[PDB]
Amino acid sequence: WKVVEDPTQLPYDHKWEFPRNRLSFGKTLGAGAFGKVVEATAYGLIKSDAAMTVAVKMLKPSAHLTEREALMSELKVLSYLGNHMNIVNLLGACTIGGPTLVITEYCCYGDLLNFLRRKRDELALDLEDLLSFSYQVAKGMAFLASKNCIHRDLAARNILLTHGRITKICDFGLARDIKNDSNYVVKGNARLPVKWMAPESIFNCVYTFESDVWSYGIFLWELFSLGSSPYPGMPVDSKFYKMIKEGFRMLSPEHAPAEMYDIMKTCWDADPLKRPTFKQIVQLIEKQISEST
Ligand SMILES: C[C@@H](Nc1cncc(-c2cnc3ccccn23)c1)c1ccc(N2CCCC2)nc1
Repeated sequence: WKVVEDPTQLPYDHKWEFPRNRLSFGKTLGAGAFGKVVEATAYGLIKSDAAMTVAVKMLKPSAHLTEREALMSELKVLSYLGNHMNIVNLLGACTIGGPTLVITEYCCYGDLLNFLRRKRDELALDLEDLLSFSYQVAKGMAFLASKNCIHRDLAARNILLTHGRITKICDFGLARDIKNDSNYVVKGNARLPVKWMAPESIFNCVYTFESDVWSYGIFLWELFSLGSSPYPGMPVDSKFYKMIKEGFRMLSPEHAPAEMYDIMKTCWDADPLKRPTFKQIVQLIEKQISEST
């Protein structure tokens, strides 16, 4: 991510310092080449001494100094952002006594992408459920933009679903295998989620709040498609780069309401400045949520 007008400039509040000995590691939730997320049990974290379930992000012994300092920066940013209902909230850290361990909220229903594909043909997902995730993810992204922060990888895979059908925006990062995930394309220097990126991001590497809105539009698409891959069954080749720059967008999903598709259209505008802000999107989804009463 970015902290636009530095992650190392951010300070570390030692109020998050939690001891390694009060964590009990369990089922590995996510795993990448240098890091992974583990579902651990933190004895005495919120209450005085009451056990709770957390997701501890950590690295494998194969991660070196840049990868380790990337994790300390991840931690500093989360500490800064603080709390929001619709983000995977930082619960504490272990920085002293060993390697970096970033202890965060655990979302029991895993990611939204796999949840949607499971729900695609334990409770049925209706239109009100999908509209809720639109509003919730929009609110969380509006809060990220509010704290002058930019995700750079907003997708249904990087959105988790917890109890009470609450979507929380997260980032696996080093904790996901970009090698085998075919949604990440090689670009001669690194692997990027091309299908979810804006033109300035693809052709200029300009990662601004505005580009995070095109990515949000791509999320709206897979959300309303109940899991479908953006530009499905399609290879991410040079032929792909032409029609996108031309102005070719995705067709409306079989379940997407009319107002929602208009939102994907303005998000998918060629001009990054003529795109809705995350705060304005909240008001539009609020409108459609009241219209349904
Ligand atoms: C530190 C990191 N922890 C994390 C990352 N990804 C997913 C989970 C996770 C929680 N529960 C489950 C269950 C199943 C699978 C995964 N998980 C936890 C993190 C990284 C960025 C982050 N944010 C918040 C502002 C934008 C990015 N929040 C948190």
